[PDB]
Amino acid sequence: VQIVYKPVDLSKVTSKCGSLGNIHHKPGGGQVEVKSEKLDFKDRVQSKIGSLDNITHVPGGGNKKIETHKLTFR
Amino acid sequence: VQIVYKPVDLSKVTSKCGSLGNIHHKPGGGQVEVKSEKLDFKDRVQSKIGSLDNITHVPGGGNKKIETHKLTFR
Amino acid sequence: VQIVYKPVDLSKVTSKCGSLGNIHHKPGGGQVEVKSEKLDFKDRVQSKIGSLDNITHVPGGGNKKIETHKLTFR
Amino acid sequence: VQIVYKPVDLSKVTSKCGSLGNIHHKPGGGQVEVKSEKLDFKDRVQSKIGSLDNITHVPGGGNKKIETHKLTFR
Amino acid sequence: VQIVYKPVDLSKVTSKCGSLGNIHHKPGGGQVEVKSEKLDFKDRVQSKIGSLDNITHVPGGGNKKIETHKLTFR
Amino acid sequence: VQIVYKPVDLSKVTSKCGSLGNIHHKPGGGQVEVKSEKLDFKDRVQSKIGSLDNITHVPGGGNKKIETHKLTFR
Amino acid sequence: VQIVYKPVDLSKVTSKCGSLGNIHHKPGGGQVEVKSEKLDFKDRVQSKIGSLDNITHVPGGGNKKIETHKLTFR
Amino acid sequence: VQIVYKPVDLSKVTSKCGSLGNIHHKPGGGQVEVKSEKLDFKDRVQSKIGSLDNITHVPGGGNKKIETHKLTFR
Amino acid sequence: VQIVYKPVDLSKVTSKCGSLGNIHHKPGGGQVEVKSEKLDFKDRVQSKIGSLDNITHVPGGGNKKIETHKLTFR
Ligand SMILES: [Cl-]
Ligand SMILES: [Cl-]
Ligand SMILES: [Cl-]
Ligand SMILES: [Cl-]
Ligand SMILES: [Cl-]
Ligand SMILES: [Cl-]
Ligand SMILES: [Cl-]
Ligand SMILES: [Cl-]
Ligand SMILES: [Cl-]
Ligand SMILES: [Cl-]
Ligand SMILES: [Cl-]
Ligand SMILES: [Cl-]
Ligand SMILES: [Cl-]
Ligand SMILES: [Cl-]
Ligand SMILES: [Cl-]
Ligand SMILES: [Cl-]
Ligand SMILES: [Cl-]
Ligand SMILES: [Cl-]
Ligand SMILES: [K+]
Ligand SMILES: [K+]
Ligand SMILES: [K+]
Ligand SMILES: [K+]
Ligand SMILES: [K+]
Ligand SMILES: [K+]
Ligand SMILES: [K+]
Ligand SMILES: [K+]
Ligand SMILES: [K+]
Ligand SMILES: [K+]
Ligand SMILES: [K+]
Ligand SMILES: [K+]
Ligand SMILES: [K+]
Ligand SMILES: [K+]
Ligand SMILES: [K+]
Ligand SMILES: [K+]
Ligand SMILES: [K+]
Ligand SMILES: [K+]
Repeated sequence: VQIVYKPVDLSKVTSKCGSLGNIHHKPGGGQVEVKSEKLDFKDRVQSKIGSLDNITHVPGGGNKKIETHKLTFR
Repeated sequence: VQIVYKPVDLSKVTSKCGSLGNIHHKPGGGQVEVKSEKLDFKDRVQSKIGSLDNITHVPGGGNKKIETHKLTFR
Repeated sequence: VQIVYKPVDLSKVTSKCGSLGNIHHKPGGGQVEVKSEKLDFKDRVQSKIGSLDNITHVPGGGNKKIETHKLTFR
Repeated sequence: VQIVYKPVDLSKVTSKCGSLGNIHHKPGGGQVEVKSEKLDFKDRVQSKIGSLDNITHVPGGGNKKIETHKLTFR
Repeated sequence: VQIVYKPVDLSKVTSKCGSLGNIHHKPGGGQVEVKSEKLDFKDRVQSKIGSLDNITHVPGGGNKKIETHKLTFR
Repeated sequence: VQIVYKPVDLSKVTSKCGSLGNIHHKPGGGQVEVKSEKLDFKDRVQSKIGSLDNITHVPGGGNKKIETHKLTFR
Repeated sequence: VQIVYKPVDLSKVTSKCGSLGNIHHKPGGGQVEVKSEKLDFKDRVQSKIGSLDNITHVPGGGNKKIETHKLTFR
Repeated sequence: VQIVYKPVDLSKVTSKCGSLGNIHHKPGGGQVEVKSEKLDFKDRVQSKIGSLDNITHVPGGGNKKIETHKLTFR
Repeated sequence: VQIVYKPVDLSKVTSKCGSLGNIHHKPGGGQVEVKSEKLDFKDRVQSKIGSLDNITHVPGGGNKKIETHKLTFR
């Protein structure tokens, strides 16, 4: 047999942005009171009380190309 | 047999933006009171009490191409 | 046999935007009181009490192309 | 004689309020013209002409208990 | 004689408030003209002309107990 | 004689407030014209013309207990 | 001959104003589409297409006196 | 001959203003599309397409006197 | 002959202003598209496309007196 795997990719993933910015975070915490007695946990606990967790992600591009190729015999 | 896998991709994924910005987050926490007694958890707990969790994602592009190619024999 | 897989993709996915922005988030928490006694949980718990969870996603483009190609023999 | 003054006070005077606020005072003065000639005052004068006197009293509670106890011999 | 003054006070005067605020005063003065000629005052004068006198009293509680106790012989 | 003055006070005067604030004063003066001729005052004068007198009192509690006790013989 | 040009001008042109203001211009453009083909103009053209042309003239006085005096011999 | 040109001007052009201001211009453009083909102009063109031309003239007085005097022989 | 040109000017052009100000310009551009082909101009062109031309003139007085005097023989 003759098997030819010859895909052609000339594709563009592209951005232009002029000005990127002017982002202001001023979150304000509240008043939090937690009273706990006789609590049983048998498994994992993720707990957050009054926290101000922030992610700022501001890439000038942030473009992505995911591409996958296989030729496969089982 | 003769088997030919020859797909052609000339595709564009493209953006232009002039000005990207002027984003203001000013969330204010409230008043939170939690009283807990004799609670049993047999399995995983995710808990958040009065927290101000933020994600800001501002890519100048943020374009994506996902593409997948297979030739396969079982 | 002769089998030929020759699709051609000339496709455009495109945006133009002049100004993107002027976004203001000012949520205010209320008054929350929770009293809990003698609760049993046999399975996973997700709880949020008075939290101000925010996601701000503002891509200048945010366009996507998903494509899949297979030639397959079983 | 035996005289016993033994009153018992277990009284509650109580408030709960969630949010107290959003008060806007925007009074605008008019046009006032006063012309006075040959006036005699023999006694105290309180005069106000075109004034914008304000009291804003906004207690979160503002509850009161007044109590009086006497045992008295003349 | 035996005279016993033994009053018992276990009284509560109490408040809870969540959020207290958002008070705006924007009073605007008018046009005031006063012309006075040959006025005689024999006694005290309080005068206010076009003034914007303000009191803002915003106690988070502002609760009060006034109590008076006497045992008296004349 | 036997005279016993033994009053018992276990009384509470109490407040809780979460957030206290966000108070804005922007009073604006008007136009005031005062013309005075041949005025006689024989006694005290309090005068205010076009003034913007302000008191801001914002105690987090502002609770008060006034209590008075006497045992008296004349 | 004796010729005398002796006019006397004692004239007042006067204004009093207390507060002049509180002017808000918020015009919004609509949608305008103009398609033009094979037009000949032999003479001057003044054209405006979707413009938001504004004059704000707010003199505190803005009073005027125009006067003319001539004595003339031909 | 005797010719006397002796006009007397004692005239007042006068203003009083207390407060002059509080002027807000917030005009917004719309959507303008102009398509032009084969247009001939033999003479001057003034054109404005989607412009937000503004004049703000706010003189505290802005009063004027124009006066003209001639004695003339031809 | 005797010719006398003796005009008398004791005239006032006058202003008083207390407060002059609080002027805000926030004009916003819209969306302008212009497409032109085969246009002929034989004379001057003044063109403005999508511009935000501003004049702010705020003189504290801005009063003017124009006065002209002639004695003339031809
Ligand atoms: Cl909170
Ligand atoms: Cl916990
Ligand atoms: Cl908090
Ligand atoms: Cl809350
Ligand atoms: Cl919990
Ligand atoms: Cl829970
Ligand atoms: Cl009076
Ligand atoms: Cl008034
Ligand atoms: Cl006033
Ligand atoms: Cl008076
Ligand atoms: Cl004033
Ligand atoms: Cl006075
Ligand atoms: Cl035209
Ligand atoms: Cl328009
Ligand atoms: Cl426009
Ligand atoms: Cl044109
Ligand atoms: Cl042009
Ligand atoms: Cl524009
Ligand atoms: K909080
Ligand atoms: K907990
Ligand atoms: K905990
Ligand atoms: K909250
Ligand atoms: K809980
Ligand atoms: K809440
Ligand atoms: K007033
Ligand atoms: K008076
Ligand atoms: K005033
Ligand atoms: K007075
Ligand atoms: K005075
Ligand atoms: K004033
Ligand atoms: K427009
Ligand atoms: K045109
Ligand atoms: K425009
Ligand atoms: K044009
Ligand atoms: K042009
Ligand atoms: K523009």
